[PDB]
Amino acid sequence: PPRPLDVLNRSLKSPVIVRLKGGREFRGTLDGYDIHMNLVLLDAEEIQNGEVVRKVGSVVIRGDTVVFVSPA
Amino acid sequence: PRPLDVLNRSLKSPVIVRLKGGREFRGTLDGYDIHMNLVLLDAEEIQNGEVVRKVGSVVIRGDTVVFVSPAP
Amino acid sequence: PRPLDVLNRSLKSPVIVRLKGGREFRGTLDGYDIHMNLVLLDAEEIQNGEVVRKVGSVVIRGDTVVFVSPA
Amino acid sequence: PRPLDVLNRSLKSPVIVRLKGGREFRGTLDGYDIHMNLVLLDAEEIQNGEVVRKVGSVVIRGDTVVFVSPAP
Amino acid sequence: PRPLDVLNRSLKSPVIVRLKGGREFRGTLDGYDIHMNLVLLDAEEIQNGEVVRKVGSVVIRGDTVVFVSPAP
Amino acid sequence: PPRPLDVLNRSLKSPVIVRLKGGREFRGTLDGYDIHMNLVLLDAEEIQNGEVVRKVGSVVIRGDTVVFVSPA
Amino acid sequence: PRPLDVLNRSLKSPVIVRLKGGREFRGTLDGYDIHMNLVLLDAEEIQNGEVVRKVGSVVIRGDTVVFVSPA
Repeated sequence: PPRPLDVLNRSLKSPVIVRLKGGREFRGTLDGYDIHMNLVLLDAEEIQNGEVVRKVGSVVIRGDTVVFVSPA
Repeated sequence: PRPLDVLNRSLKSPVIVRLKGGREFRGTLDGYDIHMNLVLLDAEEIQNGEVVRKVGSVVIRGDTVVFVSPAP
Repeated sequence: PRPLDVLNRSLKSPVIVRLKGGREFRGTLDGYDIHMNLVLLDAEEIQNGEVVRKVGSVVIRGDTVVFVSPA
Repeated sequence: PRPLDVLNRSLKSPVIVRLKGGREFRGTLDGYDIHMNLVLLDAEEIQNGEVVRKVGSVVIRGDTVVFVSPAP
Repeated sequence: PRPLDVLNRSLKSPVIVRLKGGREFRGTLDGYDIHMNLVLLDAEEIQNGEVVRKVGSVVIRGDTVVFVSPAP
Repeated sequence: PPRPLDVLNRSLKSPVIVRLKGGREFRGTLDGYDIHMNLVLLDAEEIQNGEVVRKVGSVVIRGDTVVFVSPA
Repeated sequence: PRPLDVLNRSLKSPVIVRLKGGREFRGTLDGYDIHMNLVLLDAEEIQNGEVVRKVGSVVIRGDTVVFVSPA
């Protein structure tokens, strides 16, 4: 069964859209991840209900709030 | 009989994935693990019943899944 | 008697599965695991006491389950 | 004294099991485990007094359980 | 030192148990375990200054508990 | 890397402020804790919506409800 | 460069910490563990864009954190 985590691994260094719980979303470049699916994005923006609320050079996201991750 | 075995015979075949909140995904199943994290290819994100996006790859966190059903 | 054993007794028989939120599934119990994930053949999703979806089969994540009982 | 031991001596006895969302179940306690998943026989599903349905048996997920109490 | 130990100090003495949702249980602490499940005897369920239910004994799932304290 | 739990230890027998899920709060003296952050406070007080609601001699707080702990 | 590696690079540096429920903390990152529990120094609790508390030190349960960002 292909493993879901290997799909993040294949996405390293590329732009991705990350959907979090609560209508929050992140767009940035994936530079790291772990088992719990905690993520690290470089050059990213935080969207809150279709609206940009902040841009940061780096963010560490708790896997607990991740709904899905897909390469852009 | 085991549930994951069902996901197995659904590999490289169309499925419907309902998530918490009402969000839905229709795509080709490419992978899964024991926690039921999933990977879909050529999928359509569907909110409220309308195609809100079209991604060719998505990793979905198990915690968010309510159910997975093969395509009619 | 243990919970998982009462499930086994329900195989090949119709069951009602309530989920968090309030939705339900009516179908034939074809399988399950320790996590309480389940498989239903010829099932219907039910919201407010009315059918909203018919599926040849479904895998339901144990985590979303509230209860399972024979129909 | 152990909470699960109280459950043990209540086997085959009638009990009320309250779930989250104000839902309750009235039946005979037939089984349970560490996580507090329960098995009730000849149980009445109650919602604000009125009976939703009655079942020969029901498997209830520990997660949705608020409490259990006799009801002689 | 350890939280449960201070809970042991209360065996056979009345306590207050605040549940998730805002409800409370007042009763005699007869037992408990590591999951923090509780056993209360001759207890009352409380909702906004009023006793909404009486039970001769009740087993509460640790999961739904916010805190436990001796009588005020 | 300094460890959160050790900083928490340096606060034993000292007044702390504990924020719980849902705006609830506790102000009391830190007496114990475990790895999951289950806590024990002596001479504490509950606070809801900005107002005191009760005073307890001791209270055990479930870790999963805690948001943060800080010296008063 | 997993998650925890990024957090280490931020020790003794100021960070933004978003919590579930709207609350936000801003301060120097003094510590962390695998559970992602955090220790901040000279931090402000922010809610609705207004400082609602100034603390010399705060320990945050990892399960309550949404994300951590170097500021």
